Amino acid sequence: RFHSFSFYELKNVTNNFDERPISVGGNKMGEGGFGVVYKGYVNNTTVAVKKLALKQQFDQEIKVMAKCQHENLVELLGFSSDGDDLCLVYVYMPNGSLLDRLSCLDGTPPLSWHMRCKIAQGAANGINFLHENHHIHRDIKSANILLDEAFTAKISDFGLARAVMTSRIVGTTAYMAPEALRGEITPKSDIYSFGVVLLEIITGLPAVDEHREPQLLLDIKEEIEDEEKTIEDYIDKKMNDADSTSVEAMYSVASQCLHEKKNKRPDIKKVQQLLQEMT
Ligand SMILES: CN(C)[C@H]1CC[C@H](Nc2ncnc3[nH]cc(C4CCOCC4)c23)CC1
Repeated sequence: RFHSFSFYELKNVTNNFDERPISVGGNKMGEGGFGVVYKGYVNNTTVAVKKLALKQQFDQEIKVMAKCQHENLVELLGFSSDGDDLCLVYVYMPNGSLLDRLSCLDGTPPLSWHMRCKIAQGAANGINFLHENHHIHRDIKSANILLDEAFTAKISDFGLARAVMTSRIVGTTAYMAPEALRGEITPKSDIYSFGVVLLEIITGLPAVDEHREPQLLLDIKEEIEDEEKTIEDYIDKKMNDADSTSVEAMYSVASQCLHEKKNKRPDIKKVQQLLQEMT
C-alpha cells in the first residue's frame, strides 16, 4: 500500500537528519510534540520525513491514511520501522501550513481574500471526506492545514483520528469544543474547531496569544454578538481584496460552527454548502 523504507535510506536523503533549518542550508522544516520534520529528496522527488520522538500514533496515521485518500488530505508515501526510530514519509507541501502563511512566516506575502476563500472551501471538502468515511480528526487547526504548489488545502496529522467518551483528553485547547475539553469524542467537535480556523482566516490572528486581549480568538464572537465590536474591526488589514458581503458570509458560517451546544452546530455538508454559496 505504502513504500517500506529502511532507516538508512531516510538517513541519507535528509543529509543524515540535518537538524539545522532550511534557511541555514539544513534539512529541518520544524518540530511538533511527537517528532521533527525534515525535507528529503528521493529520486528527484521532494518529500517530508517525520522522525518520531508514539507507536499507536504511527499505526493510527498509517491506518487512517490507507483508508482515506482525497484531494484535500495530505498523502502518505511510506514509512520506516526497521530501526529503533519510526519515520513517516509524506508528499511535500511547498507552501507549508495555513498558520505560517497567515502569520507571513519567513517573508511570505499575505494571502489574498480570494486565496483564503479557496483554502476554507478545500479544508471543508477534506473534513467532509473524513466524516463520510466515519473518521473524527480530533485536532483540526491551521497548523494541521497544509498548502501544496497551487495553495490547495490539505488536512494533515491523523495520529489522534478516531473511527463516545475518553479518559485521555487530547487536542489543542484554543481550538477545542467545550465537550471535547470534557472528554467527548464527536464529529461535531471538528465543526467547532473548523469555526476557529475560519476566524483565523478572516482576522489573520492566531487562535491563542498570551500577550493579547482577549487571549482566545473564539471570544471575539462574544464581543461581536454583545455589539462591543463588529467583524469589520477584526478583518485582517494585510488584505486589499476583502469585500464586506463574503467576509460576513464566512463569519456567519464560523458563528454557526462555534455554537456551544453541539447539536445546534451545522454538519460538515451544510458548512461545505454555505462556503460554496459565499463565492
Ligand atoms: C512549523 N512550520 C514551519 C512547519 C512544520 C513542518 C510542516 N510539515 C509539512 N511541510 C511540508 N510538507 C509536508 N508534508 C507533510 C507534512 C506534515 C504531515 C504531518 O506530520 C508532520 C509533517 C509536511 C509544515 C509547517
